Amino acid sequence: LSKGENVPYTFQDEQVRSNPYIYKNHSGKLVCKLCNTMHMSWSSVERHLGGKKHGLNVLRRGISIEKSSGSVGLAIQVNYSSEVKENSVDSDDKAKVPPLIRIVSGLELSDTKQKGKKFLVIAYEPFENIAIELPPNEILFSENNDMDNNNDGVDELNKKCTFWDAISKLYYVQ
Amino acid sequence: SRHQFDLIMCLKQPGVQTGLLCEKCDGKCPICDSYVRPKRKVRVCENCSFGKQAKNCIICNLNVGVNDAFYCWECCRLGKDKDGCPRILNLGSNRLDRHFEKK
Amino acid sequence: LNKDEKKERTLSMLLLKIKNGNTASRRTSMRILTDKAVTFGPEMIFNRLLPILLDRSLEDQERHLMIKTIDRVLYQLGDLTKPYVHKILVVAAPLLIDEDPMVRSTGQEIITNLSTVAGLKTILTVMRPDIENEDEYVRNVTSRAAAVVAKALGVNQLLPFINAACHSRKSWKARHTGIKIVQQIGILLGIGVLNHLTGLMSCIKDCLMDDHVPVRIVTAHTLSTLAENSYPYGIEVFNVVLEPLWKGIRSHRGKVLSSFLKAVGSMIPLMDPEYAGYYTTEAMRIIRREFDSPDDEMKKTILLVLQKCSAVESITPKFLREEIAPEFFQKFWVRRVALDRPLNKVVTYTTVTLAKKLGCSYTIDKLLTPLRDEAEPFRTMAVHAVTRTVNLLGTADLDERLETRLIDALLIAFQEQTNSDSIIFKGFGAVTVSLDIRMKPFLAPIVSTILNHLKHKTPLVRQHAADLCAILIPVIKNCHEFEMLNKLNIILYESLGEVYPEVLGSIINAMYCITSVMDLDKLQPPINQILPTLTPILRNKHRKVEVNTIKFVGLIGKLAPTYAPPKEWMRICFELLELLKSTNKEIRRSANATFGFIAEAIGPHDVLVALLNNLKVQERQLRVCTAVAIGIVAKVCGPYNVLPVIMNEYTTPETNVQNGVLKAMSFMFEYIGNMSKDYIYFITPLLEDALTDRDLVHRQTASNVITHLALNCSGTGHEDAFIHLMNLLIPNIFETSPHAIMRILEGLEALSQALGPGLFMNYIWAGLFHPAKNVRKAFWRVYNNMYVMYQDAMVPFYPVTPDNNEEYIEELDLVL
Amino acid sequence: MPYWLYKLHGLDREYRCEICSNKVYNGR
Amino acid sequence: MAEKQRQLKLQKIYKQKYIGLGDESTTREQWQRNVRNDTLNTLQGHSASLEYVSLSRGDLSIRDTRIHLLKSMSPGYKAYLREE
RNA sequence: GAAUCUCUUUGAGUGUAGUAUCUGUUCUUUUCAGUGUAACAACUGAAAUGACCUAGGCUC
Ligand SMILES: [Zn+2]
Ligand SMILES: [Zn+2]
Ligand SMILES: [Zn+2]
Ligand SMILES: [Zn+2]
Ligand SMILES: [Zn+2]
Repeated sequence: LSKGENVPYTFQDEQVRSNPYIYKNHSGKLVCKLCNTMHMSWSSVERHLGGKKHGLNVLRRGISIEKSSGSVGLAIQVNYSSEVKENSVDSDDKAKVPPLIRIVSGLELSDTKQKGKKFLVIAYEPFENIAIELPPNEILFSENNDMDNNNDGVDELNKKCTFWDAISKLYYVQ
Repeated sequence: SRHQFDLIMCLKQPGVQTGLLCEKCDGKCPICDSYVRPKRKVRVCENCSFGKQAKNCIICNLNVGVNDAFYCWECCRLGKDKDGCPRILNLGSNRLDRHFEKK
Repeated sequence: LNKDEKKERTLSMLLLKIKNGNTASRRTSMRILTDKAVTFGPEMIFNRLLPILLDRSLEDQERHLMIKTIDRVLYQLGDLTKPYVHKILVVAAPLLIDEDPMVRSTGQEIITNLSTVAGLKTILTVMRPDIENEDEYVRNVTSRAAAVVAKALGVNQLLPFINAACHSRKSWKARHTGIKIVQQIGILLGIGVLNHLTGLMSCIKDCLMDDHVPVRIVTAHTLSTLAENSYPYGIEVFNVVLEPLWKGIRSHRGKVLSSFLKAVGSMIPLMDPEYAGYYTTEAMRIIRREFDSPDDEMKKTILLVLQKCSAVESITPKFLREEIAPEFFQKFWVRRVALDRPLNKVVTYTTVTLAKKLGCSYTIDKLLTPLRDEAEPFRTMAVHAVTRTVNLLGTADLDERLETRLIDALLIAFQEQTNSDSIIFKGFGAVTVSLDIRMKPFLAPIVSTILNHLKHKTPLVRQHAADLCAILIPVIKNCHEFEMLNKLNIILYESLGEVYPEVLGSIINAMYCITSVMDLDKLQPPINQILPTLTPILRNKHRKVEVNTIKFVGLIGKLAPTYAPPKEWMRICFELLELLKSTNKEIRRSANATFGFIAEAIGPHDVLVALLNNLKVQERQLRVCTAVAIGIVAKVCGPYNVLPVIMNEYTTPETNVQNGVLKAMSFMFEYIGNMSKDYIYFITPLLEDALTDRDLVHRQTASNVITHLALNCSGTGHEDAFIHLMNLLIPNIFETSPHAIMRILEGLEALSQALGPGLFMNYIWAGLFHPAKNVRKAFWRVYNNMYVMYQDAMVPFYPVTPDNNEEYIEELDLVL
Repeated sequence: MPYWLYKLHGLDREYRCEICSNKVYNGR
Repeated sequence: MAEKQRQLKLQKIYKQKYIGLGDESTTREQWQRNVRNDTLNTLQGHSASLEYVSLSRGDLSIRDTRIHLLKSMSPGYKAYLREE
């Protein structure tokens, strides 16, 4: 009935769940943490999920989440796969989207130890992100390079100074 | 009794005569039905003694009684000892429904 | 219509379900009726329900189901019109005469409830046209019905009705049944007639003098029932009726003289010693004159008058032996007596009551010739008399010769018996137990007969053979022959493999009586070989085999723990833990009792793991009995061993294991009465989580721990843990369901004696009045229980100041 | 929109308090 | 159902034996009367609390204080003192 | 009891009282009077339409 899935106890301090709600409390019985309902058997649970009140609680949680949350310059040459693994994924899912760059402040890190400098992060869907430290307060930060044409793409940075050789898979940034 | 609600006790002034329990109900407090540590003898009112009904067990009031019935220590501590005559009167729904269920 | 015709459909569907329906169906429909009975019209409820009970096709099963519904509706609605009163009396009234006392009682509860419901005035208006009825059956019924109403509402309120019917010159049957009402009133009230007997006597006396005989007889029986039910007191009243009984005895003879001798005979023991001698001697002449009466009634009365007159001090035992006794034994012991039981009971009991005045050796002396008679059912009665007589008088009177002939006849009549009866066992045993030391020269052949009877092909004679050993074993020890104990024990242990269970259980019982008596080391088989042959017997199923086997194994556990190796004991434990699924009770109680013996024998921790492994089973009997087993282990081997293991076991997430842990803790607390004090302190954080938990079962069961803990831990000086426990309990007062609320209330009452009345009251006085009609309804109950436990103990503790109440008490403010 | 909700919880029941501007309060 | 119907019955019995037992709605007068009776019975019953009341009231005899307490259990006893 | 041969393995009970927990279906408008409630609630009987103005009306 359970489809062989292990439903962890409430106290086990979280393998991804199917429905991330139904638990077993400190006692034996089954619980739905949204609706705060106690169910005796897994069939009653499947009737709860197929019930109307659980849907209402899921939507109310949806709204509850959606309301809150002449100089010197640098040039980088990033190379990508040679049709080695990209042969299994070609379903026009952002495949047309080129790599993207953003300047991030080190004030926020997974470890939060030291900080105080910027990073020129570069990202592509499958591959892993990449960063480059920029101690200099400003370099190559130009002044109206082109003649003010407005296709924002992502931002002034990307259109202003990036090139994506998609035929060879080479991303240049300067 | 404790477990069966439809039963009705007597609760009159206990007389000088001791109640009796059948071999089946033997060794049980008439109040809480506790098999352990007895304390005192039960005593039943005149209107619960008289004739043959005196010989019956004071709990099931069907089988004949043999041993004296005792109040457990706790029912003597709580004082439910001295309430009155602890003789069940009606037989209850359980026993009757058994009798007619079998035949 | 179509909306209310749906109700007319609902009642029909329900009543159908109760009468003919599934168990879980009728069980719920009963609830639906009881809760919905007020919203259905009693016109419709009874108007629909009553026509079913009239037809002849209904079985007793289907009839009692309708009866129960009638009772549950009557006890609720509380007010009823007279036509339905008459109908319900038409249906329920026939039950009082029914063949078995169960139907009698359940038909009696109806009328005793309706008497309160329908009130006094209505039922009497229903009976008045009924007593005048020409029918015999109806009058017979509503005599009993009228008496049930009389006890139900009290007799004085219904008394002038009886006086009217009895004294009525209009109709004769009205006098007749109006007198019978006094009969069944005398029967139901028991000794409690007493004070009312004078008022009742207003009826009987004049109603005795009617020209018609069948009334004169009924009055005579009423005087007998009132005379016996009264007992010695009632004399002062019957003096008025005592005179005409004699002018009636000396003349009317026939069937009436039987009734009047019943009356006077029942009047004797309540008479003064002066009169008793006279009236007895007057009665004895008529008795002797009437010995030859072929009528069963008259013989039954003669046995009554002889039955009573023996108690009179005036007549001497010599007078009885010289005259009355020989005329008694020869006439009333004729073999034609032994055939019909109701007269057998009276003859035997009469002989027994004569045994008091007569010499024991004289009574037994006259009872040896019937024992040696050839007729089997006659020898049986001759046994009954000897049994009860020996039970009263003992054997001290018997000379050696009668002591020989008696036991000879008991051996003979013992060996040819047919029906299964204990009367020999007890009786032949009652002889042995009394004269036991004097039994020795007779003991050798007796045992031999048993040793023959065990080899008999019929199963009954084997039962009866084995049973008589278990009675002799104690007197065989007194006769000192141990070689016969060993020879028996060996022969039984060899016969222990019998096919028939009913005999095998008795065999094991004899084994038990042998083992308890005899020296353990001198047992031949011996025990160490005995037990491994017993362990396969526990799986024999049935019952008696299981019961006797378990009690015997427990006897070994007490006396001989060290013989069987502990692994074999563990085999025993694994068989018992499976065995207690048995439906019977004493099987389970004995099993649980044996776990203490084994845990004492081998060790606690090897048994406890096995028990705790069994709490995961779904069935309730298994879990509860393993809880009791853990309790007994904790008692016998000490709580400090079991308590940490159980408290660890309570950590499991499963519900049933936790509830089982709490219950086992309840039992292990009520089993150790005083100890209990050192151990609290640990278990309050365990009760902490139990009293907190969501479901209503933990809060229930944990309070039961608090009862047994607080009762016998009170006054020890802890009292700071019981305040904690109470602080956790009080919010549960508002909880519904019967089971949790009674356990919680008991918990608060036990905590009252741990905290004291005042320290406990400080919580209650607040909402003791309160606006809410519910909090009030809840707290007045706890105040009721506290008031019953304590009256003068709460007096300093009331919240009363001179301006709080009007009068107060001026003297509580005085100081010297 | 949650019709029964305010009647359960007691809301959308007109009430008045004199001390603050004789103000109205929709729930207890 | 049947259990509550036993609760009412035992209520009627214990209210007969032990006299005052509040049920659900009991007037303040009905309860304060019970309190008064209990208190007076304690004052008279224990010879200690009777000595204390007798010496404190300075009465000539113990029995005067005891009968004073018994008489005080009737309502009309106040007015009776006022007519003296 | 002893002697020989072949092959295999190892090294769904039941009844009596009673709770707890899920799913399904309805929420008639609005006011007054009675019942009821700690207050609500719930239950019981009667009846709002037309017109005007910048949420409101000493409105008709
Ligand atoms: Zn849910
Ligand atoms: Zn009684
Ligand atoms: Zn019994
Ligand atoms: Zn008890
Ligand atoms: Zn305010």
